[PDB]
Amino acid sequence: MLKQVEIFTDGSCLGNPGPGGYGAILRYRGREKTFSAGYTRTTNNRMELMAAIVALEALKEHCEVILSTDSQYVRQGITQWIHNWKKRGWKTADKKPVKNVDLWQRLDAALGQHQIKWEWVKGHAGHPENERCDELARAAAMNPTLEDTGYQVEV
Amino acid sequence: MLKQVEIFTDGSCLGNPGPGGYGAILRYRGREKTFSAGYTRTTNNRMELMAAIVALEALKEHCEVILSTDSQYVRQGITQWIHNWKKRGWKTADKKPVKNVDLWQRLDAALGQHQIKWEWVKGHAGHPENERCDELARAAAMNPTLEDTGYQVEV
Ligand SMILES: [Zn+2]
Ligand SMILES: [Zn+2]
Repeated sequence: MLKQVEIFTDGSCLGNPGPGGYGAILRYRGREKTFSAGYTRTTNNRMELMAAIVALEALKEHCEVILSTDSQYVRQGITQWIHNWKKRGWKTADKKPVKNVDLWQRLDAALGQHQIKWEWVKGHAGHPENERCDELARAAAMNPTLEDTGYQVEV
Repeated sequence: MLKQVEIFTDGSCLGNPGPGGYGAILRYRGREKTFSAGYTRTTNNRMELMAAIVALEALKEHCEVILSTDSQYVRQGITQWIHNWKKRGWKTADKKPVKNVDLWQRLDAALGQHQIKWEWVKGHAGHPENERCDELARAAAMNPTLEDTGYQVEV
């Protein structure tokens, strides 16, 4: 069996678009690693993707990963959109580029390395690791230091 | 003096995108009138715009409108970007069409018809008519009968 790892992710955004941040925890046999960063103009959806991206990309070997997130956007993409995107050349049915394609592909690239068990939590209440990642994400959205270069401004 | 009228608006969407509806209430000196409709695949933000559009377009003369909504998206658009969009011709700084431009332009056309005084409510508790609009909108989302022809599918 592969090294099993727990990943917790969340994102936060003050607007749409607006200052935003992501939070992520990577735990292996008790030891924890935290990821967070804040951006001056982004979306909640993109922060939810970045949190999963940066945690998965930290993995230095093939792993069995339990990925816990309350993002409805990540759930709807993984369970409902990604298959059609793969067989469509990463375009919509109308043959147009998909939104946040830069991050969906980067996330899909990290997914191929590992065996992923997604656990879709209801909210962040109750689970301490999921509350800790919203704290990092919300704190980062309140203190942004970077530019989301991949966000194509729609307003 | 202008006829004063109260208008309450809300939207609901079961996905992003997914089935959705809008709910609006028009009130003229105690008397009350409702508007609502459900769409098969739309977004919550587009339903928030539709709610104010349908209620404002129902007025038959110049009015004083107390327009109450809890929509962050509508509030962001009005209080931040509505002036820049007109000055730029409904384009972004990058010379690209703004998101949901079809509904923002239609709302701007209706808003220019009356003297609008917005009341940004913060929640559903303690706001009966706003709560009704959420109920009207959710009922419509549960019984979609129309297609959001202006929604450009992003997935
Ligand atoms: Zn959360
Ligand atoms: Zn509401």
